[PDB]
Amino acid sequence: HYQPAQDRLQPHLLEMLIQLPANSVTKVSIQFERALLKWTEYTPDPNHGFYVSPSVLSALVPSMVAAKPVDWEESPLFNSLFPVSDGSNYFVRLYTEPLLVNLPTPDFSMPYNVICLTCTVVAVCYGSFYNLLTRTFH
Amino acid sequence: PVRRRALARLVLRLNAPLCVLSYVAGIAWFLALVFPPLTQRTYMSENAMGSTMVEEQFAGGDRARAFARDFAAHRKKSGALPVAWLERTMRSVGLEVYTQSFSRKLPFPDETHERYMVSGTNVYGILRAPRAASTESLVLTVPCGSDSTNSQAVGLLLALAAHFRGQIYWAKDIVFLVTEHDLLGTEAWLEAYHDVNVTGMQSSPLQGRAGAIQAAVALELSSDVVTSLDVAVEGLNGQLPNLDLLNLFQTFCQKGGLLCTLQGKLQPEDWTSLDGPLQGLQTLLLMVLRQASGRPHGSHGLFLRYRVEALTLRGINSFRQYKYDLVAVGKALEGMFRKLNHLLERLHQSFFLYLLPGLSRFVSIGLYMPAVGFLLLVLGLKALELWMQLHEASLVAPLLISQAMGLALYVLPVLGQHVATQHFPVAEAEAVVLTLLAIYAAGLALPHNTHRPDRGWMALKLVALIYLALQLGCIALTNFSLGFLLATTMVPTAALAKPHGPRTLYAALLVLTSPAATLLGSLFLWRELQEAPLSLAEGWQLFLAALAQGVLEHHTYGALLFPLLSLGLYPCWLLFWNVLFWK
Amino acid sequence: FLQAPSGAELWVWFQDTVTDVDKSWKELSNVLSGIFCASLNFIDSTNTVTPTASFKPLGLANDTDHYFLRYAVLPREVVCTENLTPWKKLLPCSSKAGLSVLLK
Amino acid sequence: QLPVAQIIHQKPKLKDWHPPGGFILGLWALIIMVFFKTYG
Amino acid sequence: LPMAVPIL
Amino acid sequence: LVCTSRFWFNYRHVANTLSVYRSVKRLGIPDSHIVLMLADDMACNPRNPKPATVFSHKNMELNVYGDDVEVDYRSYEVTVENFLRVLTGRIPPSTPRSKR
Amino acid sequence: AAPLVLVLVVAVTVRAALFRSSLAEFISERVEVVSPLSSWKRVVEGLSLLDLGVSPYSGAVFHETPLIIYLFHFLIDYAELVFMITDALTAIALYFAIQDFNKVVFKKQKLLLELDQYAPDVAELIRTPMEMRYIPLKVALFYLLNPYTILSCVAKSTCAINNTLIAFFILTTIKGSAFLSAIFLALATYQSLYPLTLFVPGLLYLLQRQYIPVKMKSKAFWIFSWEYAMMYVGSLVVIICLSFFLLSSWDFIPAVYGFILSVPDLTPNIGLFWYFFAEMFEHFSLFFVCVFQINVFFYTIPLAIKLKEHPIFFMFIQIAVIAIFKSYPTVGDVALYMAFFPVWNHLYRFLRNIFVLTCIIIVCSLLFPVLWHLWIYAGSANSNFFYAITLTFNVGQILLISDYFYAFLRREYYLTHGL
Ligand SMILES: CCCCCC/C=C\C=C/CCCCCCCC(=O)O[C@H](COC(=O)CCCCCCCCCCCCCCC)COP(=O)(O)O[C@@H]1[C@H](OC(=O)CCCCCCCCCCCCCCC)[C@H](O)[C@@H](O)[C@H](O)[C@H]1O[C@H]1O[C@H](CO)[C@@H](O[C@H]2O[C@H](CO)[C@@H](O)[C@H](O)[C@@H]2OP(=O)(O)OCCN)[C@H](O)[C@H]1N
Ligand SMILES: C[C@@H]1CC[C@@]2(OC1)O[C@H]1[C@@H](O)[C@H]3[C@@H]4CC[C@H]5C[C@@H](O[C@@H]6O[C@H](CO)[C@H](O[C@@H]7O[C@H](CO)[C@@H](O)[C@H](O[C@@H]8OC[C@@H](O)[C@H](O)[C@H]8O)[C@H]7O[C@@H]7O[C@H](CO)[C@H](O)[C@H](O[C@@H]8O[C@H](CO)[C@@H](O)[C@H](O)[C@H]8O)[C@H]7O)[C@H](O)[C@H]6O)[C@H](O)C[C@]5(C)[C@H]4CC[C@]3(C)[C@H]1[C@@H]2C
Ligand SMILES: CCCCCCCCCCCCCCCCCC(=O)O[C@H](COC(=O)CCCCCCCCCCCCCCC)COP(=O)(O)OCC[N+](C)(C)C
Ligand SMILES: CCCCCCCC/C=C\CCCCCCCC(=O)OC[C@H](COP(=O)(O)OCCN)OC(=O)CCCCCCC/C=C\CCCCCCCC
Ligand SMILES: CCCCCCCCCCCCCCCCCC(=O)O[C@H](COC(=O)CCCCCCCCCCCCCCC)COP(=O)(O)OCCN
Ligand SMILES: CC(C)CCC[C@@H](C)[C@H]1CC[C@H]2[C@@H]3CC=C4C[C@@H](OC(=O)CCC(=O)O)CC[C@]4(C)[C@H]3CC[C@]12C
Ligand SMILES: CC(C)CCC[C@@H](C)[C@H]1CC[C@H]2[C@@H]3CC=C4C[C@@H](OC(=O)CCC(=O)O)CC[C@]4(C)[C@H]3CC[C@]12C
Ligand SMILES: CC(C)CCC[C@@H](C)[C@H]1CC[C@H]2[C@@H]3CC=C4C[C@@H](OC(=O)CCC(=O)O)CC[C@]4(C)[C@H]3CC[C@]12C
Ligand SMILES: CC(C)CCC[C@@H](C)[C@H]1CC[C@H]2[C@@H]3CC=C4C[C@@H](O)CC[C@]4(C)[C@H]3CC[C@]12C
Ligand SMILES: [Ca+2]
Repeated sequence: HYQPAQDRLQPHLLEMLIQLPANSVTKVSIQFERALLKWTEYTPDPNHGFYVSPSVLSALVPSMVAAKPVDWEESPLFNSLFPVSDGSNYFVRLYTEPLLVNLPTPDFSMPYNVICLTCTVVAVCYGSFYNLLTRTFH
Repeated sequence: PVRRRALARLVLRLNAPLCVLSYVAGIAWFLALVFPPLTQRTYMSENAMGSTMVEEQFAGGDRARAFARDFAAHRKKSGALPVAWLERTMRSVGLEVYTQSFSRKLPFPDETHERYMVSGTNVYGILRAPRAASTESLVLTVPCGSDSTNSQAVGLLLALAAHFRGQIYWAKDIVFLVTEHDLLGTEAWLEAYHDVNVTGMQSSPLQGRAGAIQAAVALELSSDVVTSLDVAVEGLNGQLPNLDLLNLFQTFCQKGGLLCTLQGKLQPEDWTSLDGPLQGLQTLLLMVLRQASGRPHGSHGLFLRYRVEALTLRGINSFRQYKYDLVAVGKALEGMFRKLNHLLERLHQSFFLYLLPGLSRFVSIGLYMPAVGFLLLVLGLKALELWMQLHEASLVAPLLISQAMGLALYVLPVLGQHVATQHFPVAEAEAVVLTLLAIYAAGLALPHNTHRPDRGWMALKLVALIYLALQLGCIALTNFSLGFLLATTMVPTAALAKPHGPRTLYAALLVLTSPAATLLGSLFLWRELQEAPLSLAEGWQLFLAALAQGVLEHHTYGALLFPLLSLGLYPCWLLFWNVLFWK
Repeated sequence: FLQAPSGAELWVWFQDTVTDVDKSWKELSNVLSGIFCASLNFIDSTNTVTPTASFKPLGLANDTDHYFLRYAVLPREVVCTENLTPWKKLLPCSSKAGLSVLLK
Repeated sequence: QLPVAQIIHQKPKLKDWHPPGGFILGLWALIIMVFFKTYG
Repeated sequence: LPMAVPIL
Repeated sequence: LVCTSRFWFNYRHVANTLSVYRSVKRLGIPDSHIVLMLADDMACNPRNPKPATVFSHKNMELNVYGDDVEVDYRSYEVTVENFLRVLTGRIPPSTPRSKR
Repeated sequence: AAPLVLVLVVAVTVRAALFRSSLAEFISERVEVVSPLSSWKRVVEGLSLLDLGVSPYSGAVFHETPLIIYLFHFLIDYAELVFMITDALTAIALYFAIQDFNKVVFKKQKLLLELDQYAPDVAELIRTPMEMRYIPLKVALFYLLNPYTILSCVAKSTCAINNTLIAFFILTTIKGSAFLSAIFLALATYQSLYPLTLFVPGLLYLLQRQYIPVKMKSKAFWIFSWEYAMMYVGSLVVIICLSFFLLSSWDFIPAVYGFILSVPDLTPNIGLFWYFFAEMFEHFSLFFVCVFQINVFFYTIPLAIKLKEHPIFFMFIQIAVIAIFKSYPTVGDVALYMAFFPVWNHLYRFLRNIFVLTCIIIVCSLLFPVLWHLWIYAGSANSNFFYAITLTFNVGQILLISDYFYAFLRREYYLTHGL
């Protein structure tokens, strides 16, 4: 199941069910591209980076020994956190570590020089065209 | 208008003296950079490290010694890196240990290091920050060769790890790395760490990582005592680290009163008299030549590729009476790493493009760029003059032949090294160099001119001047030293090529400033600055060695000097040679 | 026995009589931020998901429609004594008896 | 916790996408209607 | 200023 | 009580705020009538040689963070705008009681 | 005959050689060569999303029209052949159009001679059959061997198809068919929004070919204009309604035309919008986006007042303006109007400051990749270097176009009044 992101609205979501072969290692990979944000959308320390949240892994892991049914009012509290469906497996939920990623940044010091320079270029074009279209050779 | 039809005439009337004036101006500007107005003093500029203080408490000298003695004996017995001993010892001090295997095939046998097909293993151990997650990491590495050196560096590394393991205040992970061959192991480890196949080296996949690397330090030490510490900063393709790292090292050198040096030269406390400028010029020239070469002068140079600030430290014992023990070096490293812990962001606020007349003096880009701007002005003036006279085909063959010769120079030498060996009695390694020389010489004898006016050679010269100016400026942006050196050797002779006049003189001047003569002159200058002179035959041998090293380093590390010269700069000089001998 | 990610996480199952889940989710996060002295008001639509096969109920359940489930994680939240003071305030003996005397 | 078969069957199987036939008919009818003006 | 100096 | 600093080398401002909080609590003002805003965390910063402590003098005989402490505004919710909202009462409708 | 075939063979050989080298992947990712509206990777991403059951327009990565989806759905395997075919097609169309235009020009210039409306001493300004012989072959060569076009082809950018559609519009217009002209203009407006400005020049050329006078008190003029406009608008309506039925949604419309008009993505390019709107005060953003997108449509009317009798030069100027002032520009858009320079090189004697402008454009072209590298991989530079280079490039383009316009007017004055 895949849900695509929308800028400033919602994140990506990816959910997969994979069968892992015995005595092996499996790799999952996907490519991404970094974005340039507006100068007002960065944190007070913008050269630190952003965090990707840890990922979740859930599985039913095989057991060395078979377990008997248990009553929750007579068992230790650390044995009654997850309901047990079968006596030959047990449920686990693992979390990975977070990741730190950097983005390209703009210049936070000059929001006002940019306006002047770009408007100057547009004005150059306007002046050339007006002078050429309005006047006449003498 | 007549305003700008009155300036052009003046430029045409005074073109000859203006070029001389601007060339002299550029040379004088480069010679003025070691004097106080352009040269500043270094300062910290980062408050994360400037506003804090560190109290060292390291005390493990005997342990470092014993570790070194046990490491040396085991390596003697094994004949190579003792891996089981390192793993067991690393586990005994309390790290997470890992290994990696690597191998590659070299383009041709190497005489300097005596390797053809190389295989080895790297051992690294990780210290995890107790009160954080694995998001950032610092690296401390010791590169080992096959020359039975750096045992004391390994001992100091292990003692420092044993001291660091018992603290709570680490905000980043620390990696302790020992590599198999000097710079091939480091390259293999970095490529496996970032999961990129930049060079083609093979390896086993890594099982342990520690986050994003922020900074790294490499240590070389082959004696129990030291008389001084030496630092290296230049990396591959002329890239530099942030100046704050060097300021930090220098800040931990005065606290422990240790003799620090840059380029192997000691600097005065202050410019007491006119004796200072000579030493400043010597240091600046050595830095310029090293940055022009583009070689990784240590393990730290390969780290500059991944935007990681890297520093190399070498200890010297040189018969001076005053000696420093290992505890002082350990304390200095402890202070440096403790102050690197206090950073809250990436290093991003000092200088990334700079020159160093001394360990505590610097020049920034906006002060030294005019030296190359002035010579580009000469090229522009000559091109403007050519355009004027041209306004007051026959080009296809020169252009195509020149580029074809450049491509032949780039591609042929490594291939066709077995055919030459079979047909003629030469060893493999020197065959590549001889093919390079043969193609270089064959470029000069113009083949199409065997077959049997003003506008043709004027247009050719205009095109060549524009092309050279483009390349010069682009090269300067990548590496200032390389561009400045090439400009100061090639501008005046390219500005004087004319088919009519003293052609013998012009040919003699064109031959002596080709990209191949520049290298010989630079080698002689490098030997003269080191205070170790050279003779003719020794210089020729060193020249051949340099050519072989250049090709091999382009193949193994990704250095760009060989492709730049052979593919871009040789054909332009050929075009000027075509201009001189038009038909 | 039990594991958690770095920072703060929160997942909630709502009752089927709830009409608007997003409004109630926002109000609940704002209310919890006052009790536990954490910055849970930074939970918004850009860091909230609706899992389709994960995070099933841990108690007595009749039907499992994931329309009524929300989940969020803030990976840079800090846990210090300011978080432990409200936590110990909700215990009945309140750090003055039993095993609670060991929490320093 | 983690019912595998139900999770597998909670989604319809993935079939490859194909352009609808009406769109094809419309395209080619339009093109030939244009062709019959300039040629006949 | 660049736009309205030429026009009106 | 408001601290408007950042990073780890600005330890002093946080220490001052903590001292004021300790005094006012010792003299009787309840924790529900104190609005404490701290811009950065120095007690459980990973650089701290002594976790969960903030000291005023180098003898290390008085910890001003204390065993009992509650902070209303964390590192990223301290801003000029929020301080002005708290003072003027023009706060977003869903804000809880403890933070006004 | 043989020269055109030889030129085509050389161009195809160069493209095929560059497709097989180790630089194709490097070329395919340049920010100067691809855009959020042209990248090939976004094409394959949309096709994959369709096979996962998700609408391609439900995300933020895919901004292509449904017709591109249809075409590449049927020809994903033969991708590298399609672009070679399209480049050859646009070159051939330009060749034949220029041939016909030269015939008209010489015939029109010859007719004036006997009406003796030219000054007595104006010769060496007269066109001669020996100089117009190789203009079309040159035009084809300038398009095909431009490095910008080769770079666009190897990257498989969609801009090539747009250029082909524009070239076919020109060919059908000069050959005198209004129905095909309206169809091709509609197909060009469907892909990108700005080509609607080329409506006026083509109408003027068609009216001039019919010998219909252009006056406010004329009857044939209004009837012809009404018929042409109706055909164009109907073409657009039918294409849009047909596009609805591919996926049974109207979602492509905000994804394409809203994206073009509103400029939400701030990826760097060679244009003038990205850094301006990454450094903007939020109070004035709406006003500035409105101004900077009116600027493109601004010049059509006064240019049509001045250049009423010269529709093709008018077309050339309009295409250059579109290339300079669009929201997401690429070098493939730049190559199209540079292909027209040989047509206007008889104006060389009245050109001023051509040398410096050419040198500046050439320098900026090489300075784009080096500064991109120093900013993004070395970390030794910042975005101000790149912004300065973009500013210089656009200024040089504007100056060059103004120079050509001045030279045209000066030659007209000398023709009428005497040298
Ligand atoms: C030919 C006709 C041309 C037509 C128009 C001209 C257009 C381009 C040509 C020339 C440039 C003009 C426009 C350039 C403006 C922007 C570019 C610039 O100047 O930046 C510098 C780029 O370098 C170059 O320009 C040249 C390099 C190569 C390009 C070649 C040029 C074109 C060549 C093409 C053709 C050549 C040959 C062809 C012929 C054949 C980079 O320098 P830097 O970043 O260090 O400096 C900036 C900045 O400097 C300026 O921009 C100058 C100001 C005016 C410039 C405009 C020029 C006027 C007229 C030009 C005439 C041209 C001809 C026209 C007539 C036809 C500026 O001063 C500072 O404001 C800026 O910030 C500074 O950056 C740095 O400064 C701060 C301090 O370090 C720092 O701020 C942070 O740190 C402070 C702490 O002290 C804090 O207080 C701040 O808040 C701040 O935040 P912080 O906390 O640090 O957070 C950090 C998180 N990252 C900045 O960080 C720092 N970056
Ligand atoms: C001929 C052809 C044509 C083309 C060409 O040649 C060929 O022409 C050439 C020529 O044309 C060149 C230009 C010439 C003019 C040049 C100007 C130059 O700027 C000036 O450069 C000076 C260099 O000494 C000063 O900048 C200092 O540079 C040091 C590094 O070299 C910094 O180390 C220091 O900042 C430090 O900051 C921390 C503290 O330790 C200190 O403050 C200070 O050591 C800077 O100085 C600071 O620079 C800041 C930014 O400008 C402020 O100005 C600040 O001001 C202080 O502010 C305090 C607060 O009020 C006040 O109390 C105090 O008095 C002030 O001093 C000032 O300290 C000065 O400053 C700054 O302007 C710019 O870099 C490059 C420049 C454009 C050149 C670029 C390249 C060219 C085009 C060449 C080009 C190839
Ligand atoms: C033929 C002549 C060639 C010359 C080329 C034309 C150059 C003209 C413009 C030069 C100056 C630009 C405007 C100044 C704004 C910068 C403001 C500033 O402070 O920029 C400074 C000047 O730096 C530059 O950008 C240097 C100028 C580089 C210009 C490029 C010249 C190379 C040639 C390229 C062309 C190739 C081919 C050409 C030949 C045909 C940077 O200041 P410093 O770094 O010390 O200190 C600030 C750093 N800090 C502390 C903030 C981190
Ligand atoms: C050539 C012009 C541009 C490049 C400028 C060159 C820089 C200056 C040259 C010497 C300064 C170097 C100082 C620091 C570097 C290391 C110093 C050093 O150890 O020796 C210099 C060191 C030689 O080391 P060895 O001889 O192996 O070691 C002997 C014992 N040490 O020099 C180098 O390796 C420099 C790199 C060589 C340059 C080659 C680059 C291109 C190679 C092919 C050329 C292309 C075709 C053109 C010529 C072909 C026909 C001849
Ligand atoms: C890798 C990307 C970068 C490479 C560049 C790719 C495209 C960029 C160039 C775009 C072209 C811009 C303008 C070119 C010509 C426009 C005007 C024109 O064609 O004028 C001609 C003249 O224009 C010029 O050629 C003047 C420009 C100055 C000369 C150019 C010299 C520099 C050549 C390149 C040297 C360095 C190459 C390095 C490789 C990058 C007139 O010729 P004519 O019709 O024969 O007139 C004579 C009448 N009997
Ligand atoms: C680099 C450009 C300027 C082209 C030519 C310069 C260099 C490439 C080379 C070419 C000839 C070389 C010179 C040839 C001979 C000598 C004599 C040599 O003198 C000796 O020590 C030899 C014994 C003696 O004469 O006493 C010192 C180096 C020097 C100046 C060499 C220095 C480097 C030079 C100038
Ligand atoms: C393009 C790059 C390589 C710039 C280098 C400029 C060249 C002109 C350099 C390269 C080698 C240099 C030579 C290296 C060694 C010497 C010997 C030196 O003689 C001494 O040993 C000085 C002591 C004395 O006898 O007083 C005089 C300068 C000279 C010829 C140098 C002159 C300048 C040279 C030719
Ligand atoms: C011949 C037709 C095209 C009319 C003449 C052109 C201009 C008068 C109009 C036509 C389309 C208009 C654009 C259509 C859509 C938008 C998006 C719109 O974006 C938003 O409102 C979103 C928020 C923001 O970014 O401010 C800003 C104005 C703008 C660029 C409009 C500016 C004015 C334009 C260029
Ligand atoms: C889908 C792509 C290939 C386009 C194919 C050609 C399109 C543009 C054709 C197919 C049918 C055509 C239309 C058929 C009939 C009319 C009515 C006439 O009074 C004006 C033109 C107009 C409105 C045509 C415009 C062009 C048109 C829409
Ligand atoms: Ca409170």
